[PDB]
Amino acid sequence: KVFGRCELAAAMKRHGLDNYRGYSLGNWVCAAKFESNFNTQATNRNTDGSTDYGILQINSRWWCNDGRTPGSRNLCNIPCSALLSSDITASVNCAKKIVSDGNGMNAWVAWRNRCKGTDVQAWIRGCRL
Ligand SMILES: CC(=O)N[C@@H]1[C@@H](O)[C@H](O[C@@H]2O[C@H](CO)[C@@H](O[C@@H]3O[C@H](CO)[C@@H](O)[C@H](O)[C@H]3NC(C)=O)[C@H](O)[C@H]2NC(C)=O)[C@@H](CO)O[C@H]1O
Ligand code: NA
Repeated sequence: KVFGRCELAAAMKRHGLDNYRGYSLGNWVCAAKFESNFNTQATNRNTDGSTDYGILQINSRWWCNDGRTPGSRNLCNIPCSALLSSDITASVNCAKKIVSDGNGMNAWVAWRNRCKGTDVQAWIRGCRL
C-alpha cells in the first residue's frame, strides 16, 4: 500500500506517534515520505547485508528478523515482512521503540538529512487533525 499524505498522518496519529518523544507528527510524515515515499512495501538492501523494511524503512540488523542478516538483533521481536503490511501498526510500534533507544529520530538517516531542522509542519498541512 502507498499511503496518501493525510491518510498516513491520520494513521500515525491514531497509533500514537504525534509528539511521541517530542517529535511532532510532521516529523513522522516527513520521515516516511523520504524513507519510503509512503510505500508500505518499500525494501532496500544495505551494504552491510541488512535490509530496511516498510513505510519507515526499519532496519533488519537491529529491529526485525528477516533470516538473512548475519549478526542481527531483533529488538522489535517481529518478522520484517510484518513491517510491510498495509496496516502500519507494527511499523509504528517498532518506530516508537527505535526513537526511544537513544538517538531519537536520528535513527532515520532520511529524517536527519532531509527533515531535521526543517518546517516539518508543512507535512501535515490540510489534514483533518
Ligand atoms: C530506522 C532504523 O532502523 N534506523 C537504523 C538505525 O537504528 C541504525 O543505527 C544504530 O541504531 C542502534 C539502535 O538505536 C544504535 O544502538 C544504540 O546506541 C545508543 C547510543 O548511540 C545506545 O543508547 C543503545 O544502547 C544502542 N542500542 C542497541 C540495541 O545497541 C546504534 O548506535 C546505531 N548505529 C549507528 C551507526 O548509528 C543504523 C545502523 O544499523 O541503521 C539505520 O537504518
Ligand atoms: Na535478523
